[PDB]
Amino acid sequence: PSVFLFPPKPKDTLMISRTPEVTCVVVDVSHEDPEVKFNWYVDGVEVHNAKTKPREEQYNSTYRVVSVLTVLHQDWLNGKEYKCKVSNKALPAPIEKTISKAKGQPREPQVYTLPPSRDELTKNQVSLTCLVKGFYPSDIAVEWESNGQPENNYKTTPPVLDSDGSFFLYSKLTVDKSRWQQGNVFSCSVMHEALHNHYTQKSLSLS
Amino acid sequence: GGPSVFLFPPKPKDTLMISRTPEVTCVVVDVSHEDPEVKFNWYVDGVEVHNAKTKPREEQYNSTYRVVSVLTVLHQDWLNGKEYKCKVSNKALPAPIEKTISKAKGQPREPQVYTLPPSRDELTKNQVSLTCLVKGFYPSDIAVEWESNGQPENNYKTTPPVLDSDGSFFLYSKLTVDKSRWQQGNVFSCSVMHEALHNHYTQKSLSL
Ligand SMILES: *[C@@H]1O[C@H](CO[C@@H]2O[C@@H](C)[C@@H](O)[C@@H](O)[C@@H]2O)[C@@H](O[C@@H]2O[C@H](CO)[C@@H](O[C@@H]3O[C@H](CO[C@H]4O[C@H](CO)[C@@H](O)[C@H](O)[C@@H]4O[C@@H]4O[C@H](CO)[C@@H](O)[C@H](O)[C@H]4NC(C)=O)[C@@H](O)[C@H](O[C@H]4O[C@H](CO)[C@@H](O)[C@H](O)[C@@H]4O[C@@H]4O[C@H](CO)[C@@H](O)[C@H](O)[C@H]4NC(C)=O)[C@@H]3O)[C@H](O)[C@H]2NC(C)=O)[C@H](O)[C@H]1NC(C)=O
Ligand SMILES: *[C@H]1O[C@H](CO[C@@H]2O[C@@H](C)[C@@H](O)[C@@H](O)[C@@H]2O)[C@@H](O[C@@H]2O[C@H](CO)[C@@H](O[C@@H]3O[C@H](CO[C@H]4O[C@H](CO)[C@@H](O)[C@H](O)[C@@H]4O[C@@H]4O[C@H](CO)[C@@H](O)[C@H](O)[C@H]4NC(C)=O)[C@@H](O)[C@H](O[C@H]4O[C@H](CO)[C@@H](O)[C@H](O)[C@@H]4O[C@@H]4O[C@H](CO)[C@@H](O)[C@H](O)[C@H]4NC(C)=O)[C@@H]3O)[C@H](O)[C@H]2NC(C)=O)[C@H](O)[C@H]1NC(C)=O
Repeated sequence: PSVFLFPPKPKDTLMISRTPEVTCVVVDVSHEDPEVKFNWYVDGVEVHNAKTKPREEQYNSTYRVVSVLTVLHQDWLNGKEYKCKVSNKALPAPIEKTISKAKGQPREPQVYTLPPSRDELTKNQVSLTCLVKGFYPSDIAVEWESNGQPENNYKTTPPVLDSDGSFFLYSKLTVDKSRWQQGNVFSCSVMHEALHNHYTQKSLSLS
Repeated sequence: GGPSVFLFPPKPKDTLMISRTPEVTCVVVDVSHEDPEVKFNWYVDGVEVHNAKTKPREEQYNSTYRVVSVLTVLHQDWLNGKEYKCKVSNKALPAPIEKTISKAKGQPREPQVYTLPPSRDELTKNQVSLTCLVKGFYPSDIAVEWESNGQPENNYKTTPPVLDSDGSFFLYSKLTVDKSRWQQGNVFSCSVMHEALHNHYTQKSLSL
């Protein structure tokens, strides 16, 4: 069997109303010796407020078991390490893995929206672009909207490391050209720790 | 935990330009001293082939052997979706390991290439962002380069291909230039290479 430790989702750590969670995911657990334990430490100290989830069988004979610790927003955002221990009869010894947020001074994203290229405007569907650059660390969340209604048809590139050590990404929202034509306003929402109130938005309209 | 095998495909650019030499590479690692002998077999669509070039093994600093075999592939063969199988045998193995690689299956689709000038809010800053949007391509193997006046740029970074809901791929490439150049009115050029482009090339320019 193996181990894989994972961080909160960015959106989760940035809005106080949401519940950010770290999660140990153990793979290639077998029927024989099926009992898997966990233990959790935050900055090494044992913490007890965690919750192992009930298990699941995989096709390939082997299980996929998963524990979950809830986390404080400021704790994660201040670099505390989240260590997860895992035990099992088919071990050499107790596995262990660790995670924490990237080190470094947070850097604020600059957010630009770009209209469709002339060349694409004539087509049935046009592409609205949102360029987010200069941000550190790479934990970020992007969303689109019009009229305070969530647009659903957009995709966002992963963050890419730029030449100066910050990250950028693009988000592409595709809309039927008419909406673009009618003059509707579209907005790109960006969530990031270095932003005032973890959040900014930029609008895109036909001029 | 015996030998492990990794099979790497050609670089996209190499399969698209007849001048270059696309290769598939079968890398074996963690080969022991106990059994250091390694045998490669190569198959192109199930049919065994014999022109592969296998380098002599190399001890790594962790006292395991690394062995590499290189199969030169024909461009039209890779682009016609032939499958390349590497087969690795070692006396430490319960059975031989086999890995297979090919161009991703599906129908190719031509990229649409679009260049976007700097946002107004950014035309101010000392340095400015030229964007090349490449959309609607399949499969995701692609190459993007920026040029001005025949010379390559360098200050550019490109996203990985992203899956776009209609099944095709898109990506953005970002060229960064000093504000002066952009206002001085130099044409900057975004080259794309892809199997589904005529001549496997297109190029769009960007200026003020
Ligand atoms: C003893 O030492 C050797 C040598 O190691 C080297 O030196 C030591 C001292 C250390 O410093 C090492 O860090 C250093 O690498 C060890 O050999 C290594 O063995 C590991 C596995 O244990 C290999 O990992 C794999 O790497 C490939 C990527 O490999 C390219 O990139 C590396 C740099 O990032 C580079 O070093 C490699 O040489 C290689 O470079 C490429 O070479 C080709 C051929 O020449 C060339 O054309 C390319 O241009 C070039 N690319 C460059 C420069 O970037 C990685 O892809 C593998 O990931 C797959 O498999 C994993 C399983 O191990 C899995 O977790 C991953 O998710 C991934 O899974 C696969 O993913 C594909 C698609 O993503 C998917 O289709 C499959 O489903 C899936 N396959 C599965 C599940 O198997 C993997 O991480 C190292 O490459 C290798 N190093 C070298 C130089 O060969 C050895 O392990 C040591 N042993 C010990 C500790 O005892
Ligand atoms: C039999 O099947 C099982 C189950 O597989 C599944 O079912 C079968 C039947 C098939 O259909 C499969 O295709 C199918 O997926 C296999 O179990 C898989 O086992 C592998 C290990 O062999 C595990 O590998 C790893 O995956 C993680 C990422 O997994 C997160 O992302 C996955 C997609 O990428 C996703 O599937 C997971 O669910 C999980 O996702 C997330 O879930 C969390 C928690 O719920 C959630 O909060 C997240 O939001 C969500 N994320 C997303 C995107 O949805 C990957 O991280 C592991 O990677 C590293 O490890 C490699 C070595 O294992 C190494 O080569 C890589 O380079 C990389 O190494 C790390 O690199 C970083 C940076 O460079 C470095 O900092 C780290 O130190 C380094 N790590 C270290 C220390 O090694 C790894 O690839 C799969 O998770 C697991 N799949 C599932 C679904 O459980 C099993 O292997 C099969 N068995 C056999 C014999 O074949």
